[PDB]
Amino acid sequence: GVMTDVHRRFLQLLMTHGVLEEWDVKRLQTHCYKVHNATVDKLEDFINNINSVLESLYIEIKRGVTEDDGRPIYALVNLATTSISKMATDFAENELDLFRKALELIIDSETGFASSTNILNLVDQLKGKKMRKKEAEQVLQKFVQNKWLIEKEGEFTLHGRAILEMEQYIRETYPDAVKICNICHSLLIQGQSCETCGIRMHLPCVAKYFQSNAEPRCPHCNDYWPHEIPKVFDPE
Amino acid sequence: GPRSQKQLELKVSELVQFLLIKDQKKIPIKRADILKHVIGDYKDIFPDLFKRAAERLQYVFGYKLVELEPKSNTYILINTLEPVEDAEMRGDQGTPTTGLLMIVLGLIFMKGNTLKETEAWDFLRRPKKLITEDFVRQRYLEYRRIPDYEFQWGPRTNLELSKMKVLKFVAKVHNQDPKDWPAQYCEALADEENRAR
Ligand SMILES: [Zn+2]
Ligand SMILES: [Zn+2]
Repeated sequence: GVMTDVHRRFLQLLMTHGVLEEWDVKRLQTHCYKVHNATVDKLEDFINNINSVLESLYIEIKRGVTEDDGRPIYALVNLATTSISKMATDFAENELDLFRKALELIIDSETGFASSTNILNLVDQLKGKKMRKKEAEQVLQKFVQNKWLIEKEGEFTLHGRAILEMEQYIRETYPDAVKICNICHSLLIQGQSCETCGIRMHLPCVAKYFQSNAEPRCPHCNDYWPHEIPKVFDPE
Repeated sequence: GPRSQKQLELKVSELVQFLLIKDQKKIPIKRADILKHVIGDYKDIFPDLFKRAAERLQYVFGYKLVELEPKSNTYILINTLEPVEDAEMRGDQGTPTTGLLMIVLGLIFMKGNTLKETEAWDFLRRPKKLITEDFVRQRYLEYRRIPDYEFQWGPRTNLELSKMKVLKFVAKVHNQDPKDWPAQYCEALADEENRAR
């Protein structure tokens, strides 16, 4: 595929950063163009062009939506399924197992969040080099720094980048514990659940499904929706 | 056994990913680590996989896979793109002061658009009195004593700089994004949008 230097510099900076909000990659696209001064093509055409070059590598620039407010994010994602290697290469064995333990807690969690105290209790269980809570507290912040985890009120959830990177791995490894959205049929970490039945929805999914509706009803059991309906994400 | 085109393409994909995720810490990469952690039993066709990885690492990502020392079996990715932007320190730098200024300008924004002279002085040397004296003459700062020396940004900075760019500075000072500090960030949006009209 047609690959110029503005596309390479785009890919280079898209990897230094873990993940970028759509307005920041459009900023990045224009940025790379102003350091080489022709017409700035549409972001969709710019991305679709690169992905067709990445096909032989079976990776892609994949669009994703966050689970808290539903803003669009972009990350370089493997088309494969064993995409645990992207963190397995970047971190140590004990840091790796720490993330796995943390991952196990987040999935089994109802909120999609796991407290620090609950995670730090598995330090003695960690494979590889022996670490302690002080070190583990640093590694968790490193996961936050590298956009693998998100911290709220001393509790951790999966970053949108993490879901983009290894949704395939998570499902094939924890098929009984995973949660899927009733609307988009995709992996769900945090979200709202019906209290009549047991289906769950991504916060941005309930936002669009119940959009402008004066009486939100659960699509499965047609019972009144108990939770707050968010407003869909609008870039303004 | 029977390895398809996709198997080989997935193989060179593991190799280019391996080199990318590693090099980002200036490793540098060893052949033994390569043969162990990605190649595996595809060792019989390693020189072909390595070559295909090199050209794909070059054509797509713009990195030259180089053995840093002859006969060392150790490799490094070299950026074959435009020099600027982790770039120019290894060559071209602005006046040291502008760096000094940026912290003071940043430090003022950090504390809340205001700071007392003695505090920053305990920060600085770790011509602190002289540089911060003519910075006000250059209108990069303000040297008021009205209810100590109370600091603000002054007129010139707003024309050469924004609080968002300062926020981009303080983020890159040690890693972060502005977003980390929504206390600082939120007013930068009220400024960035204000820069329109
Ligand atoms: Zn959904
Ligand atoms: Zn229901």
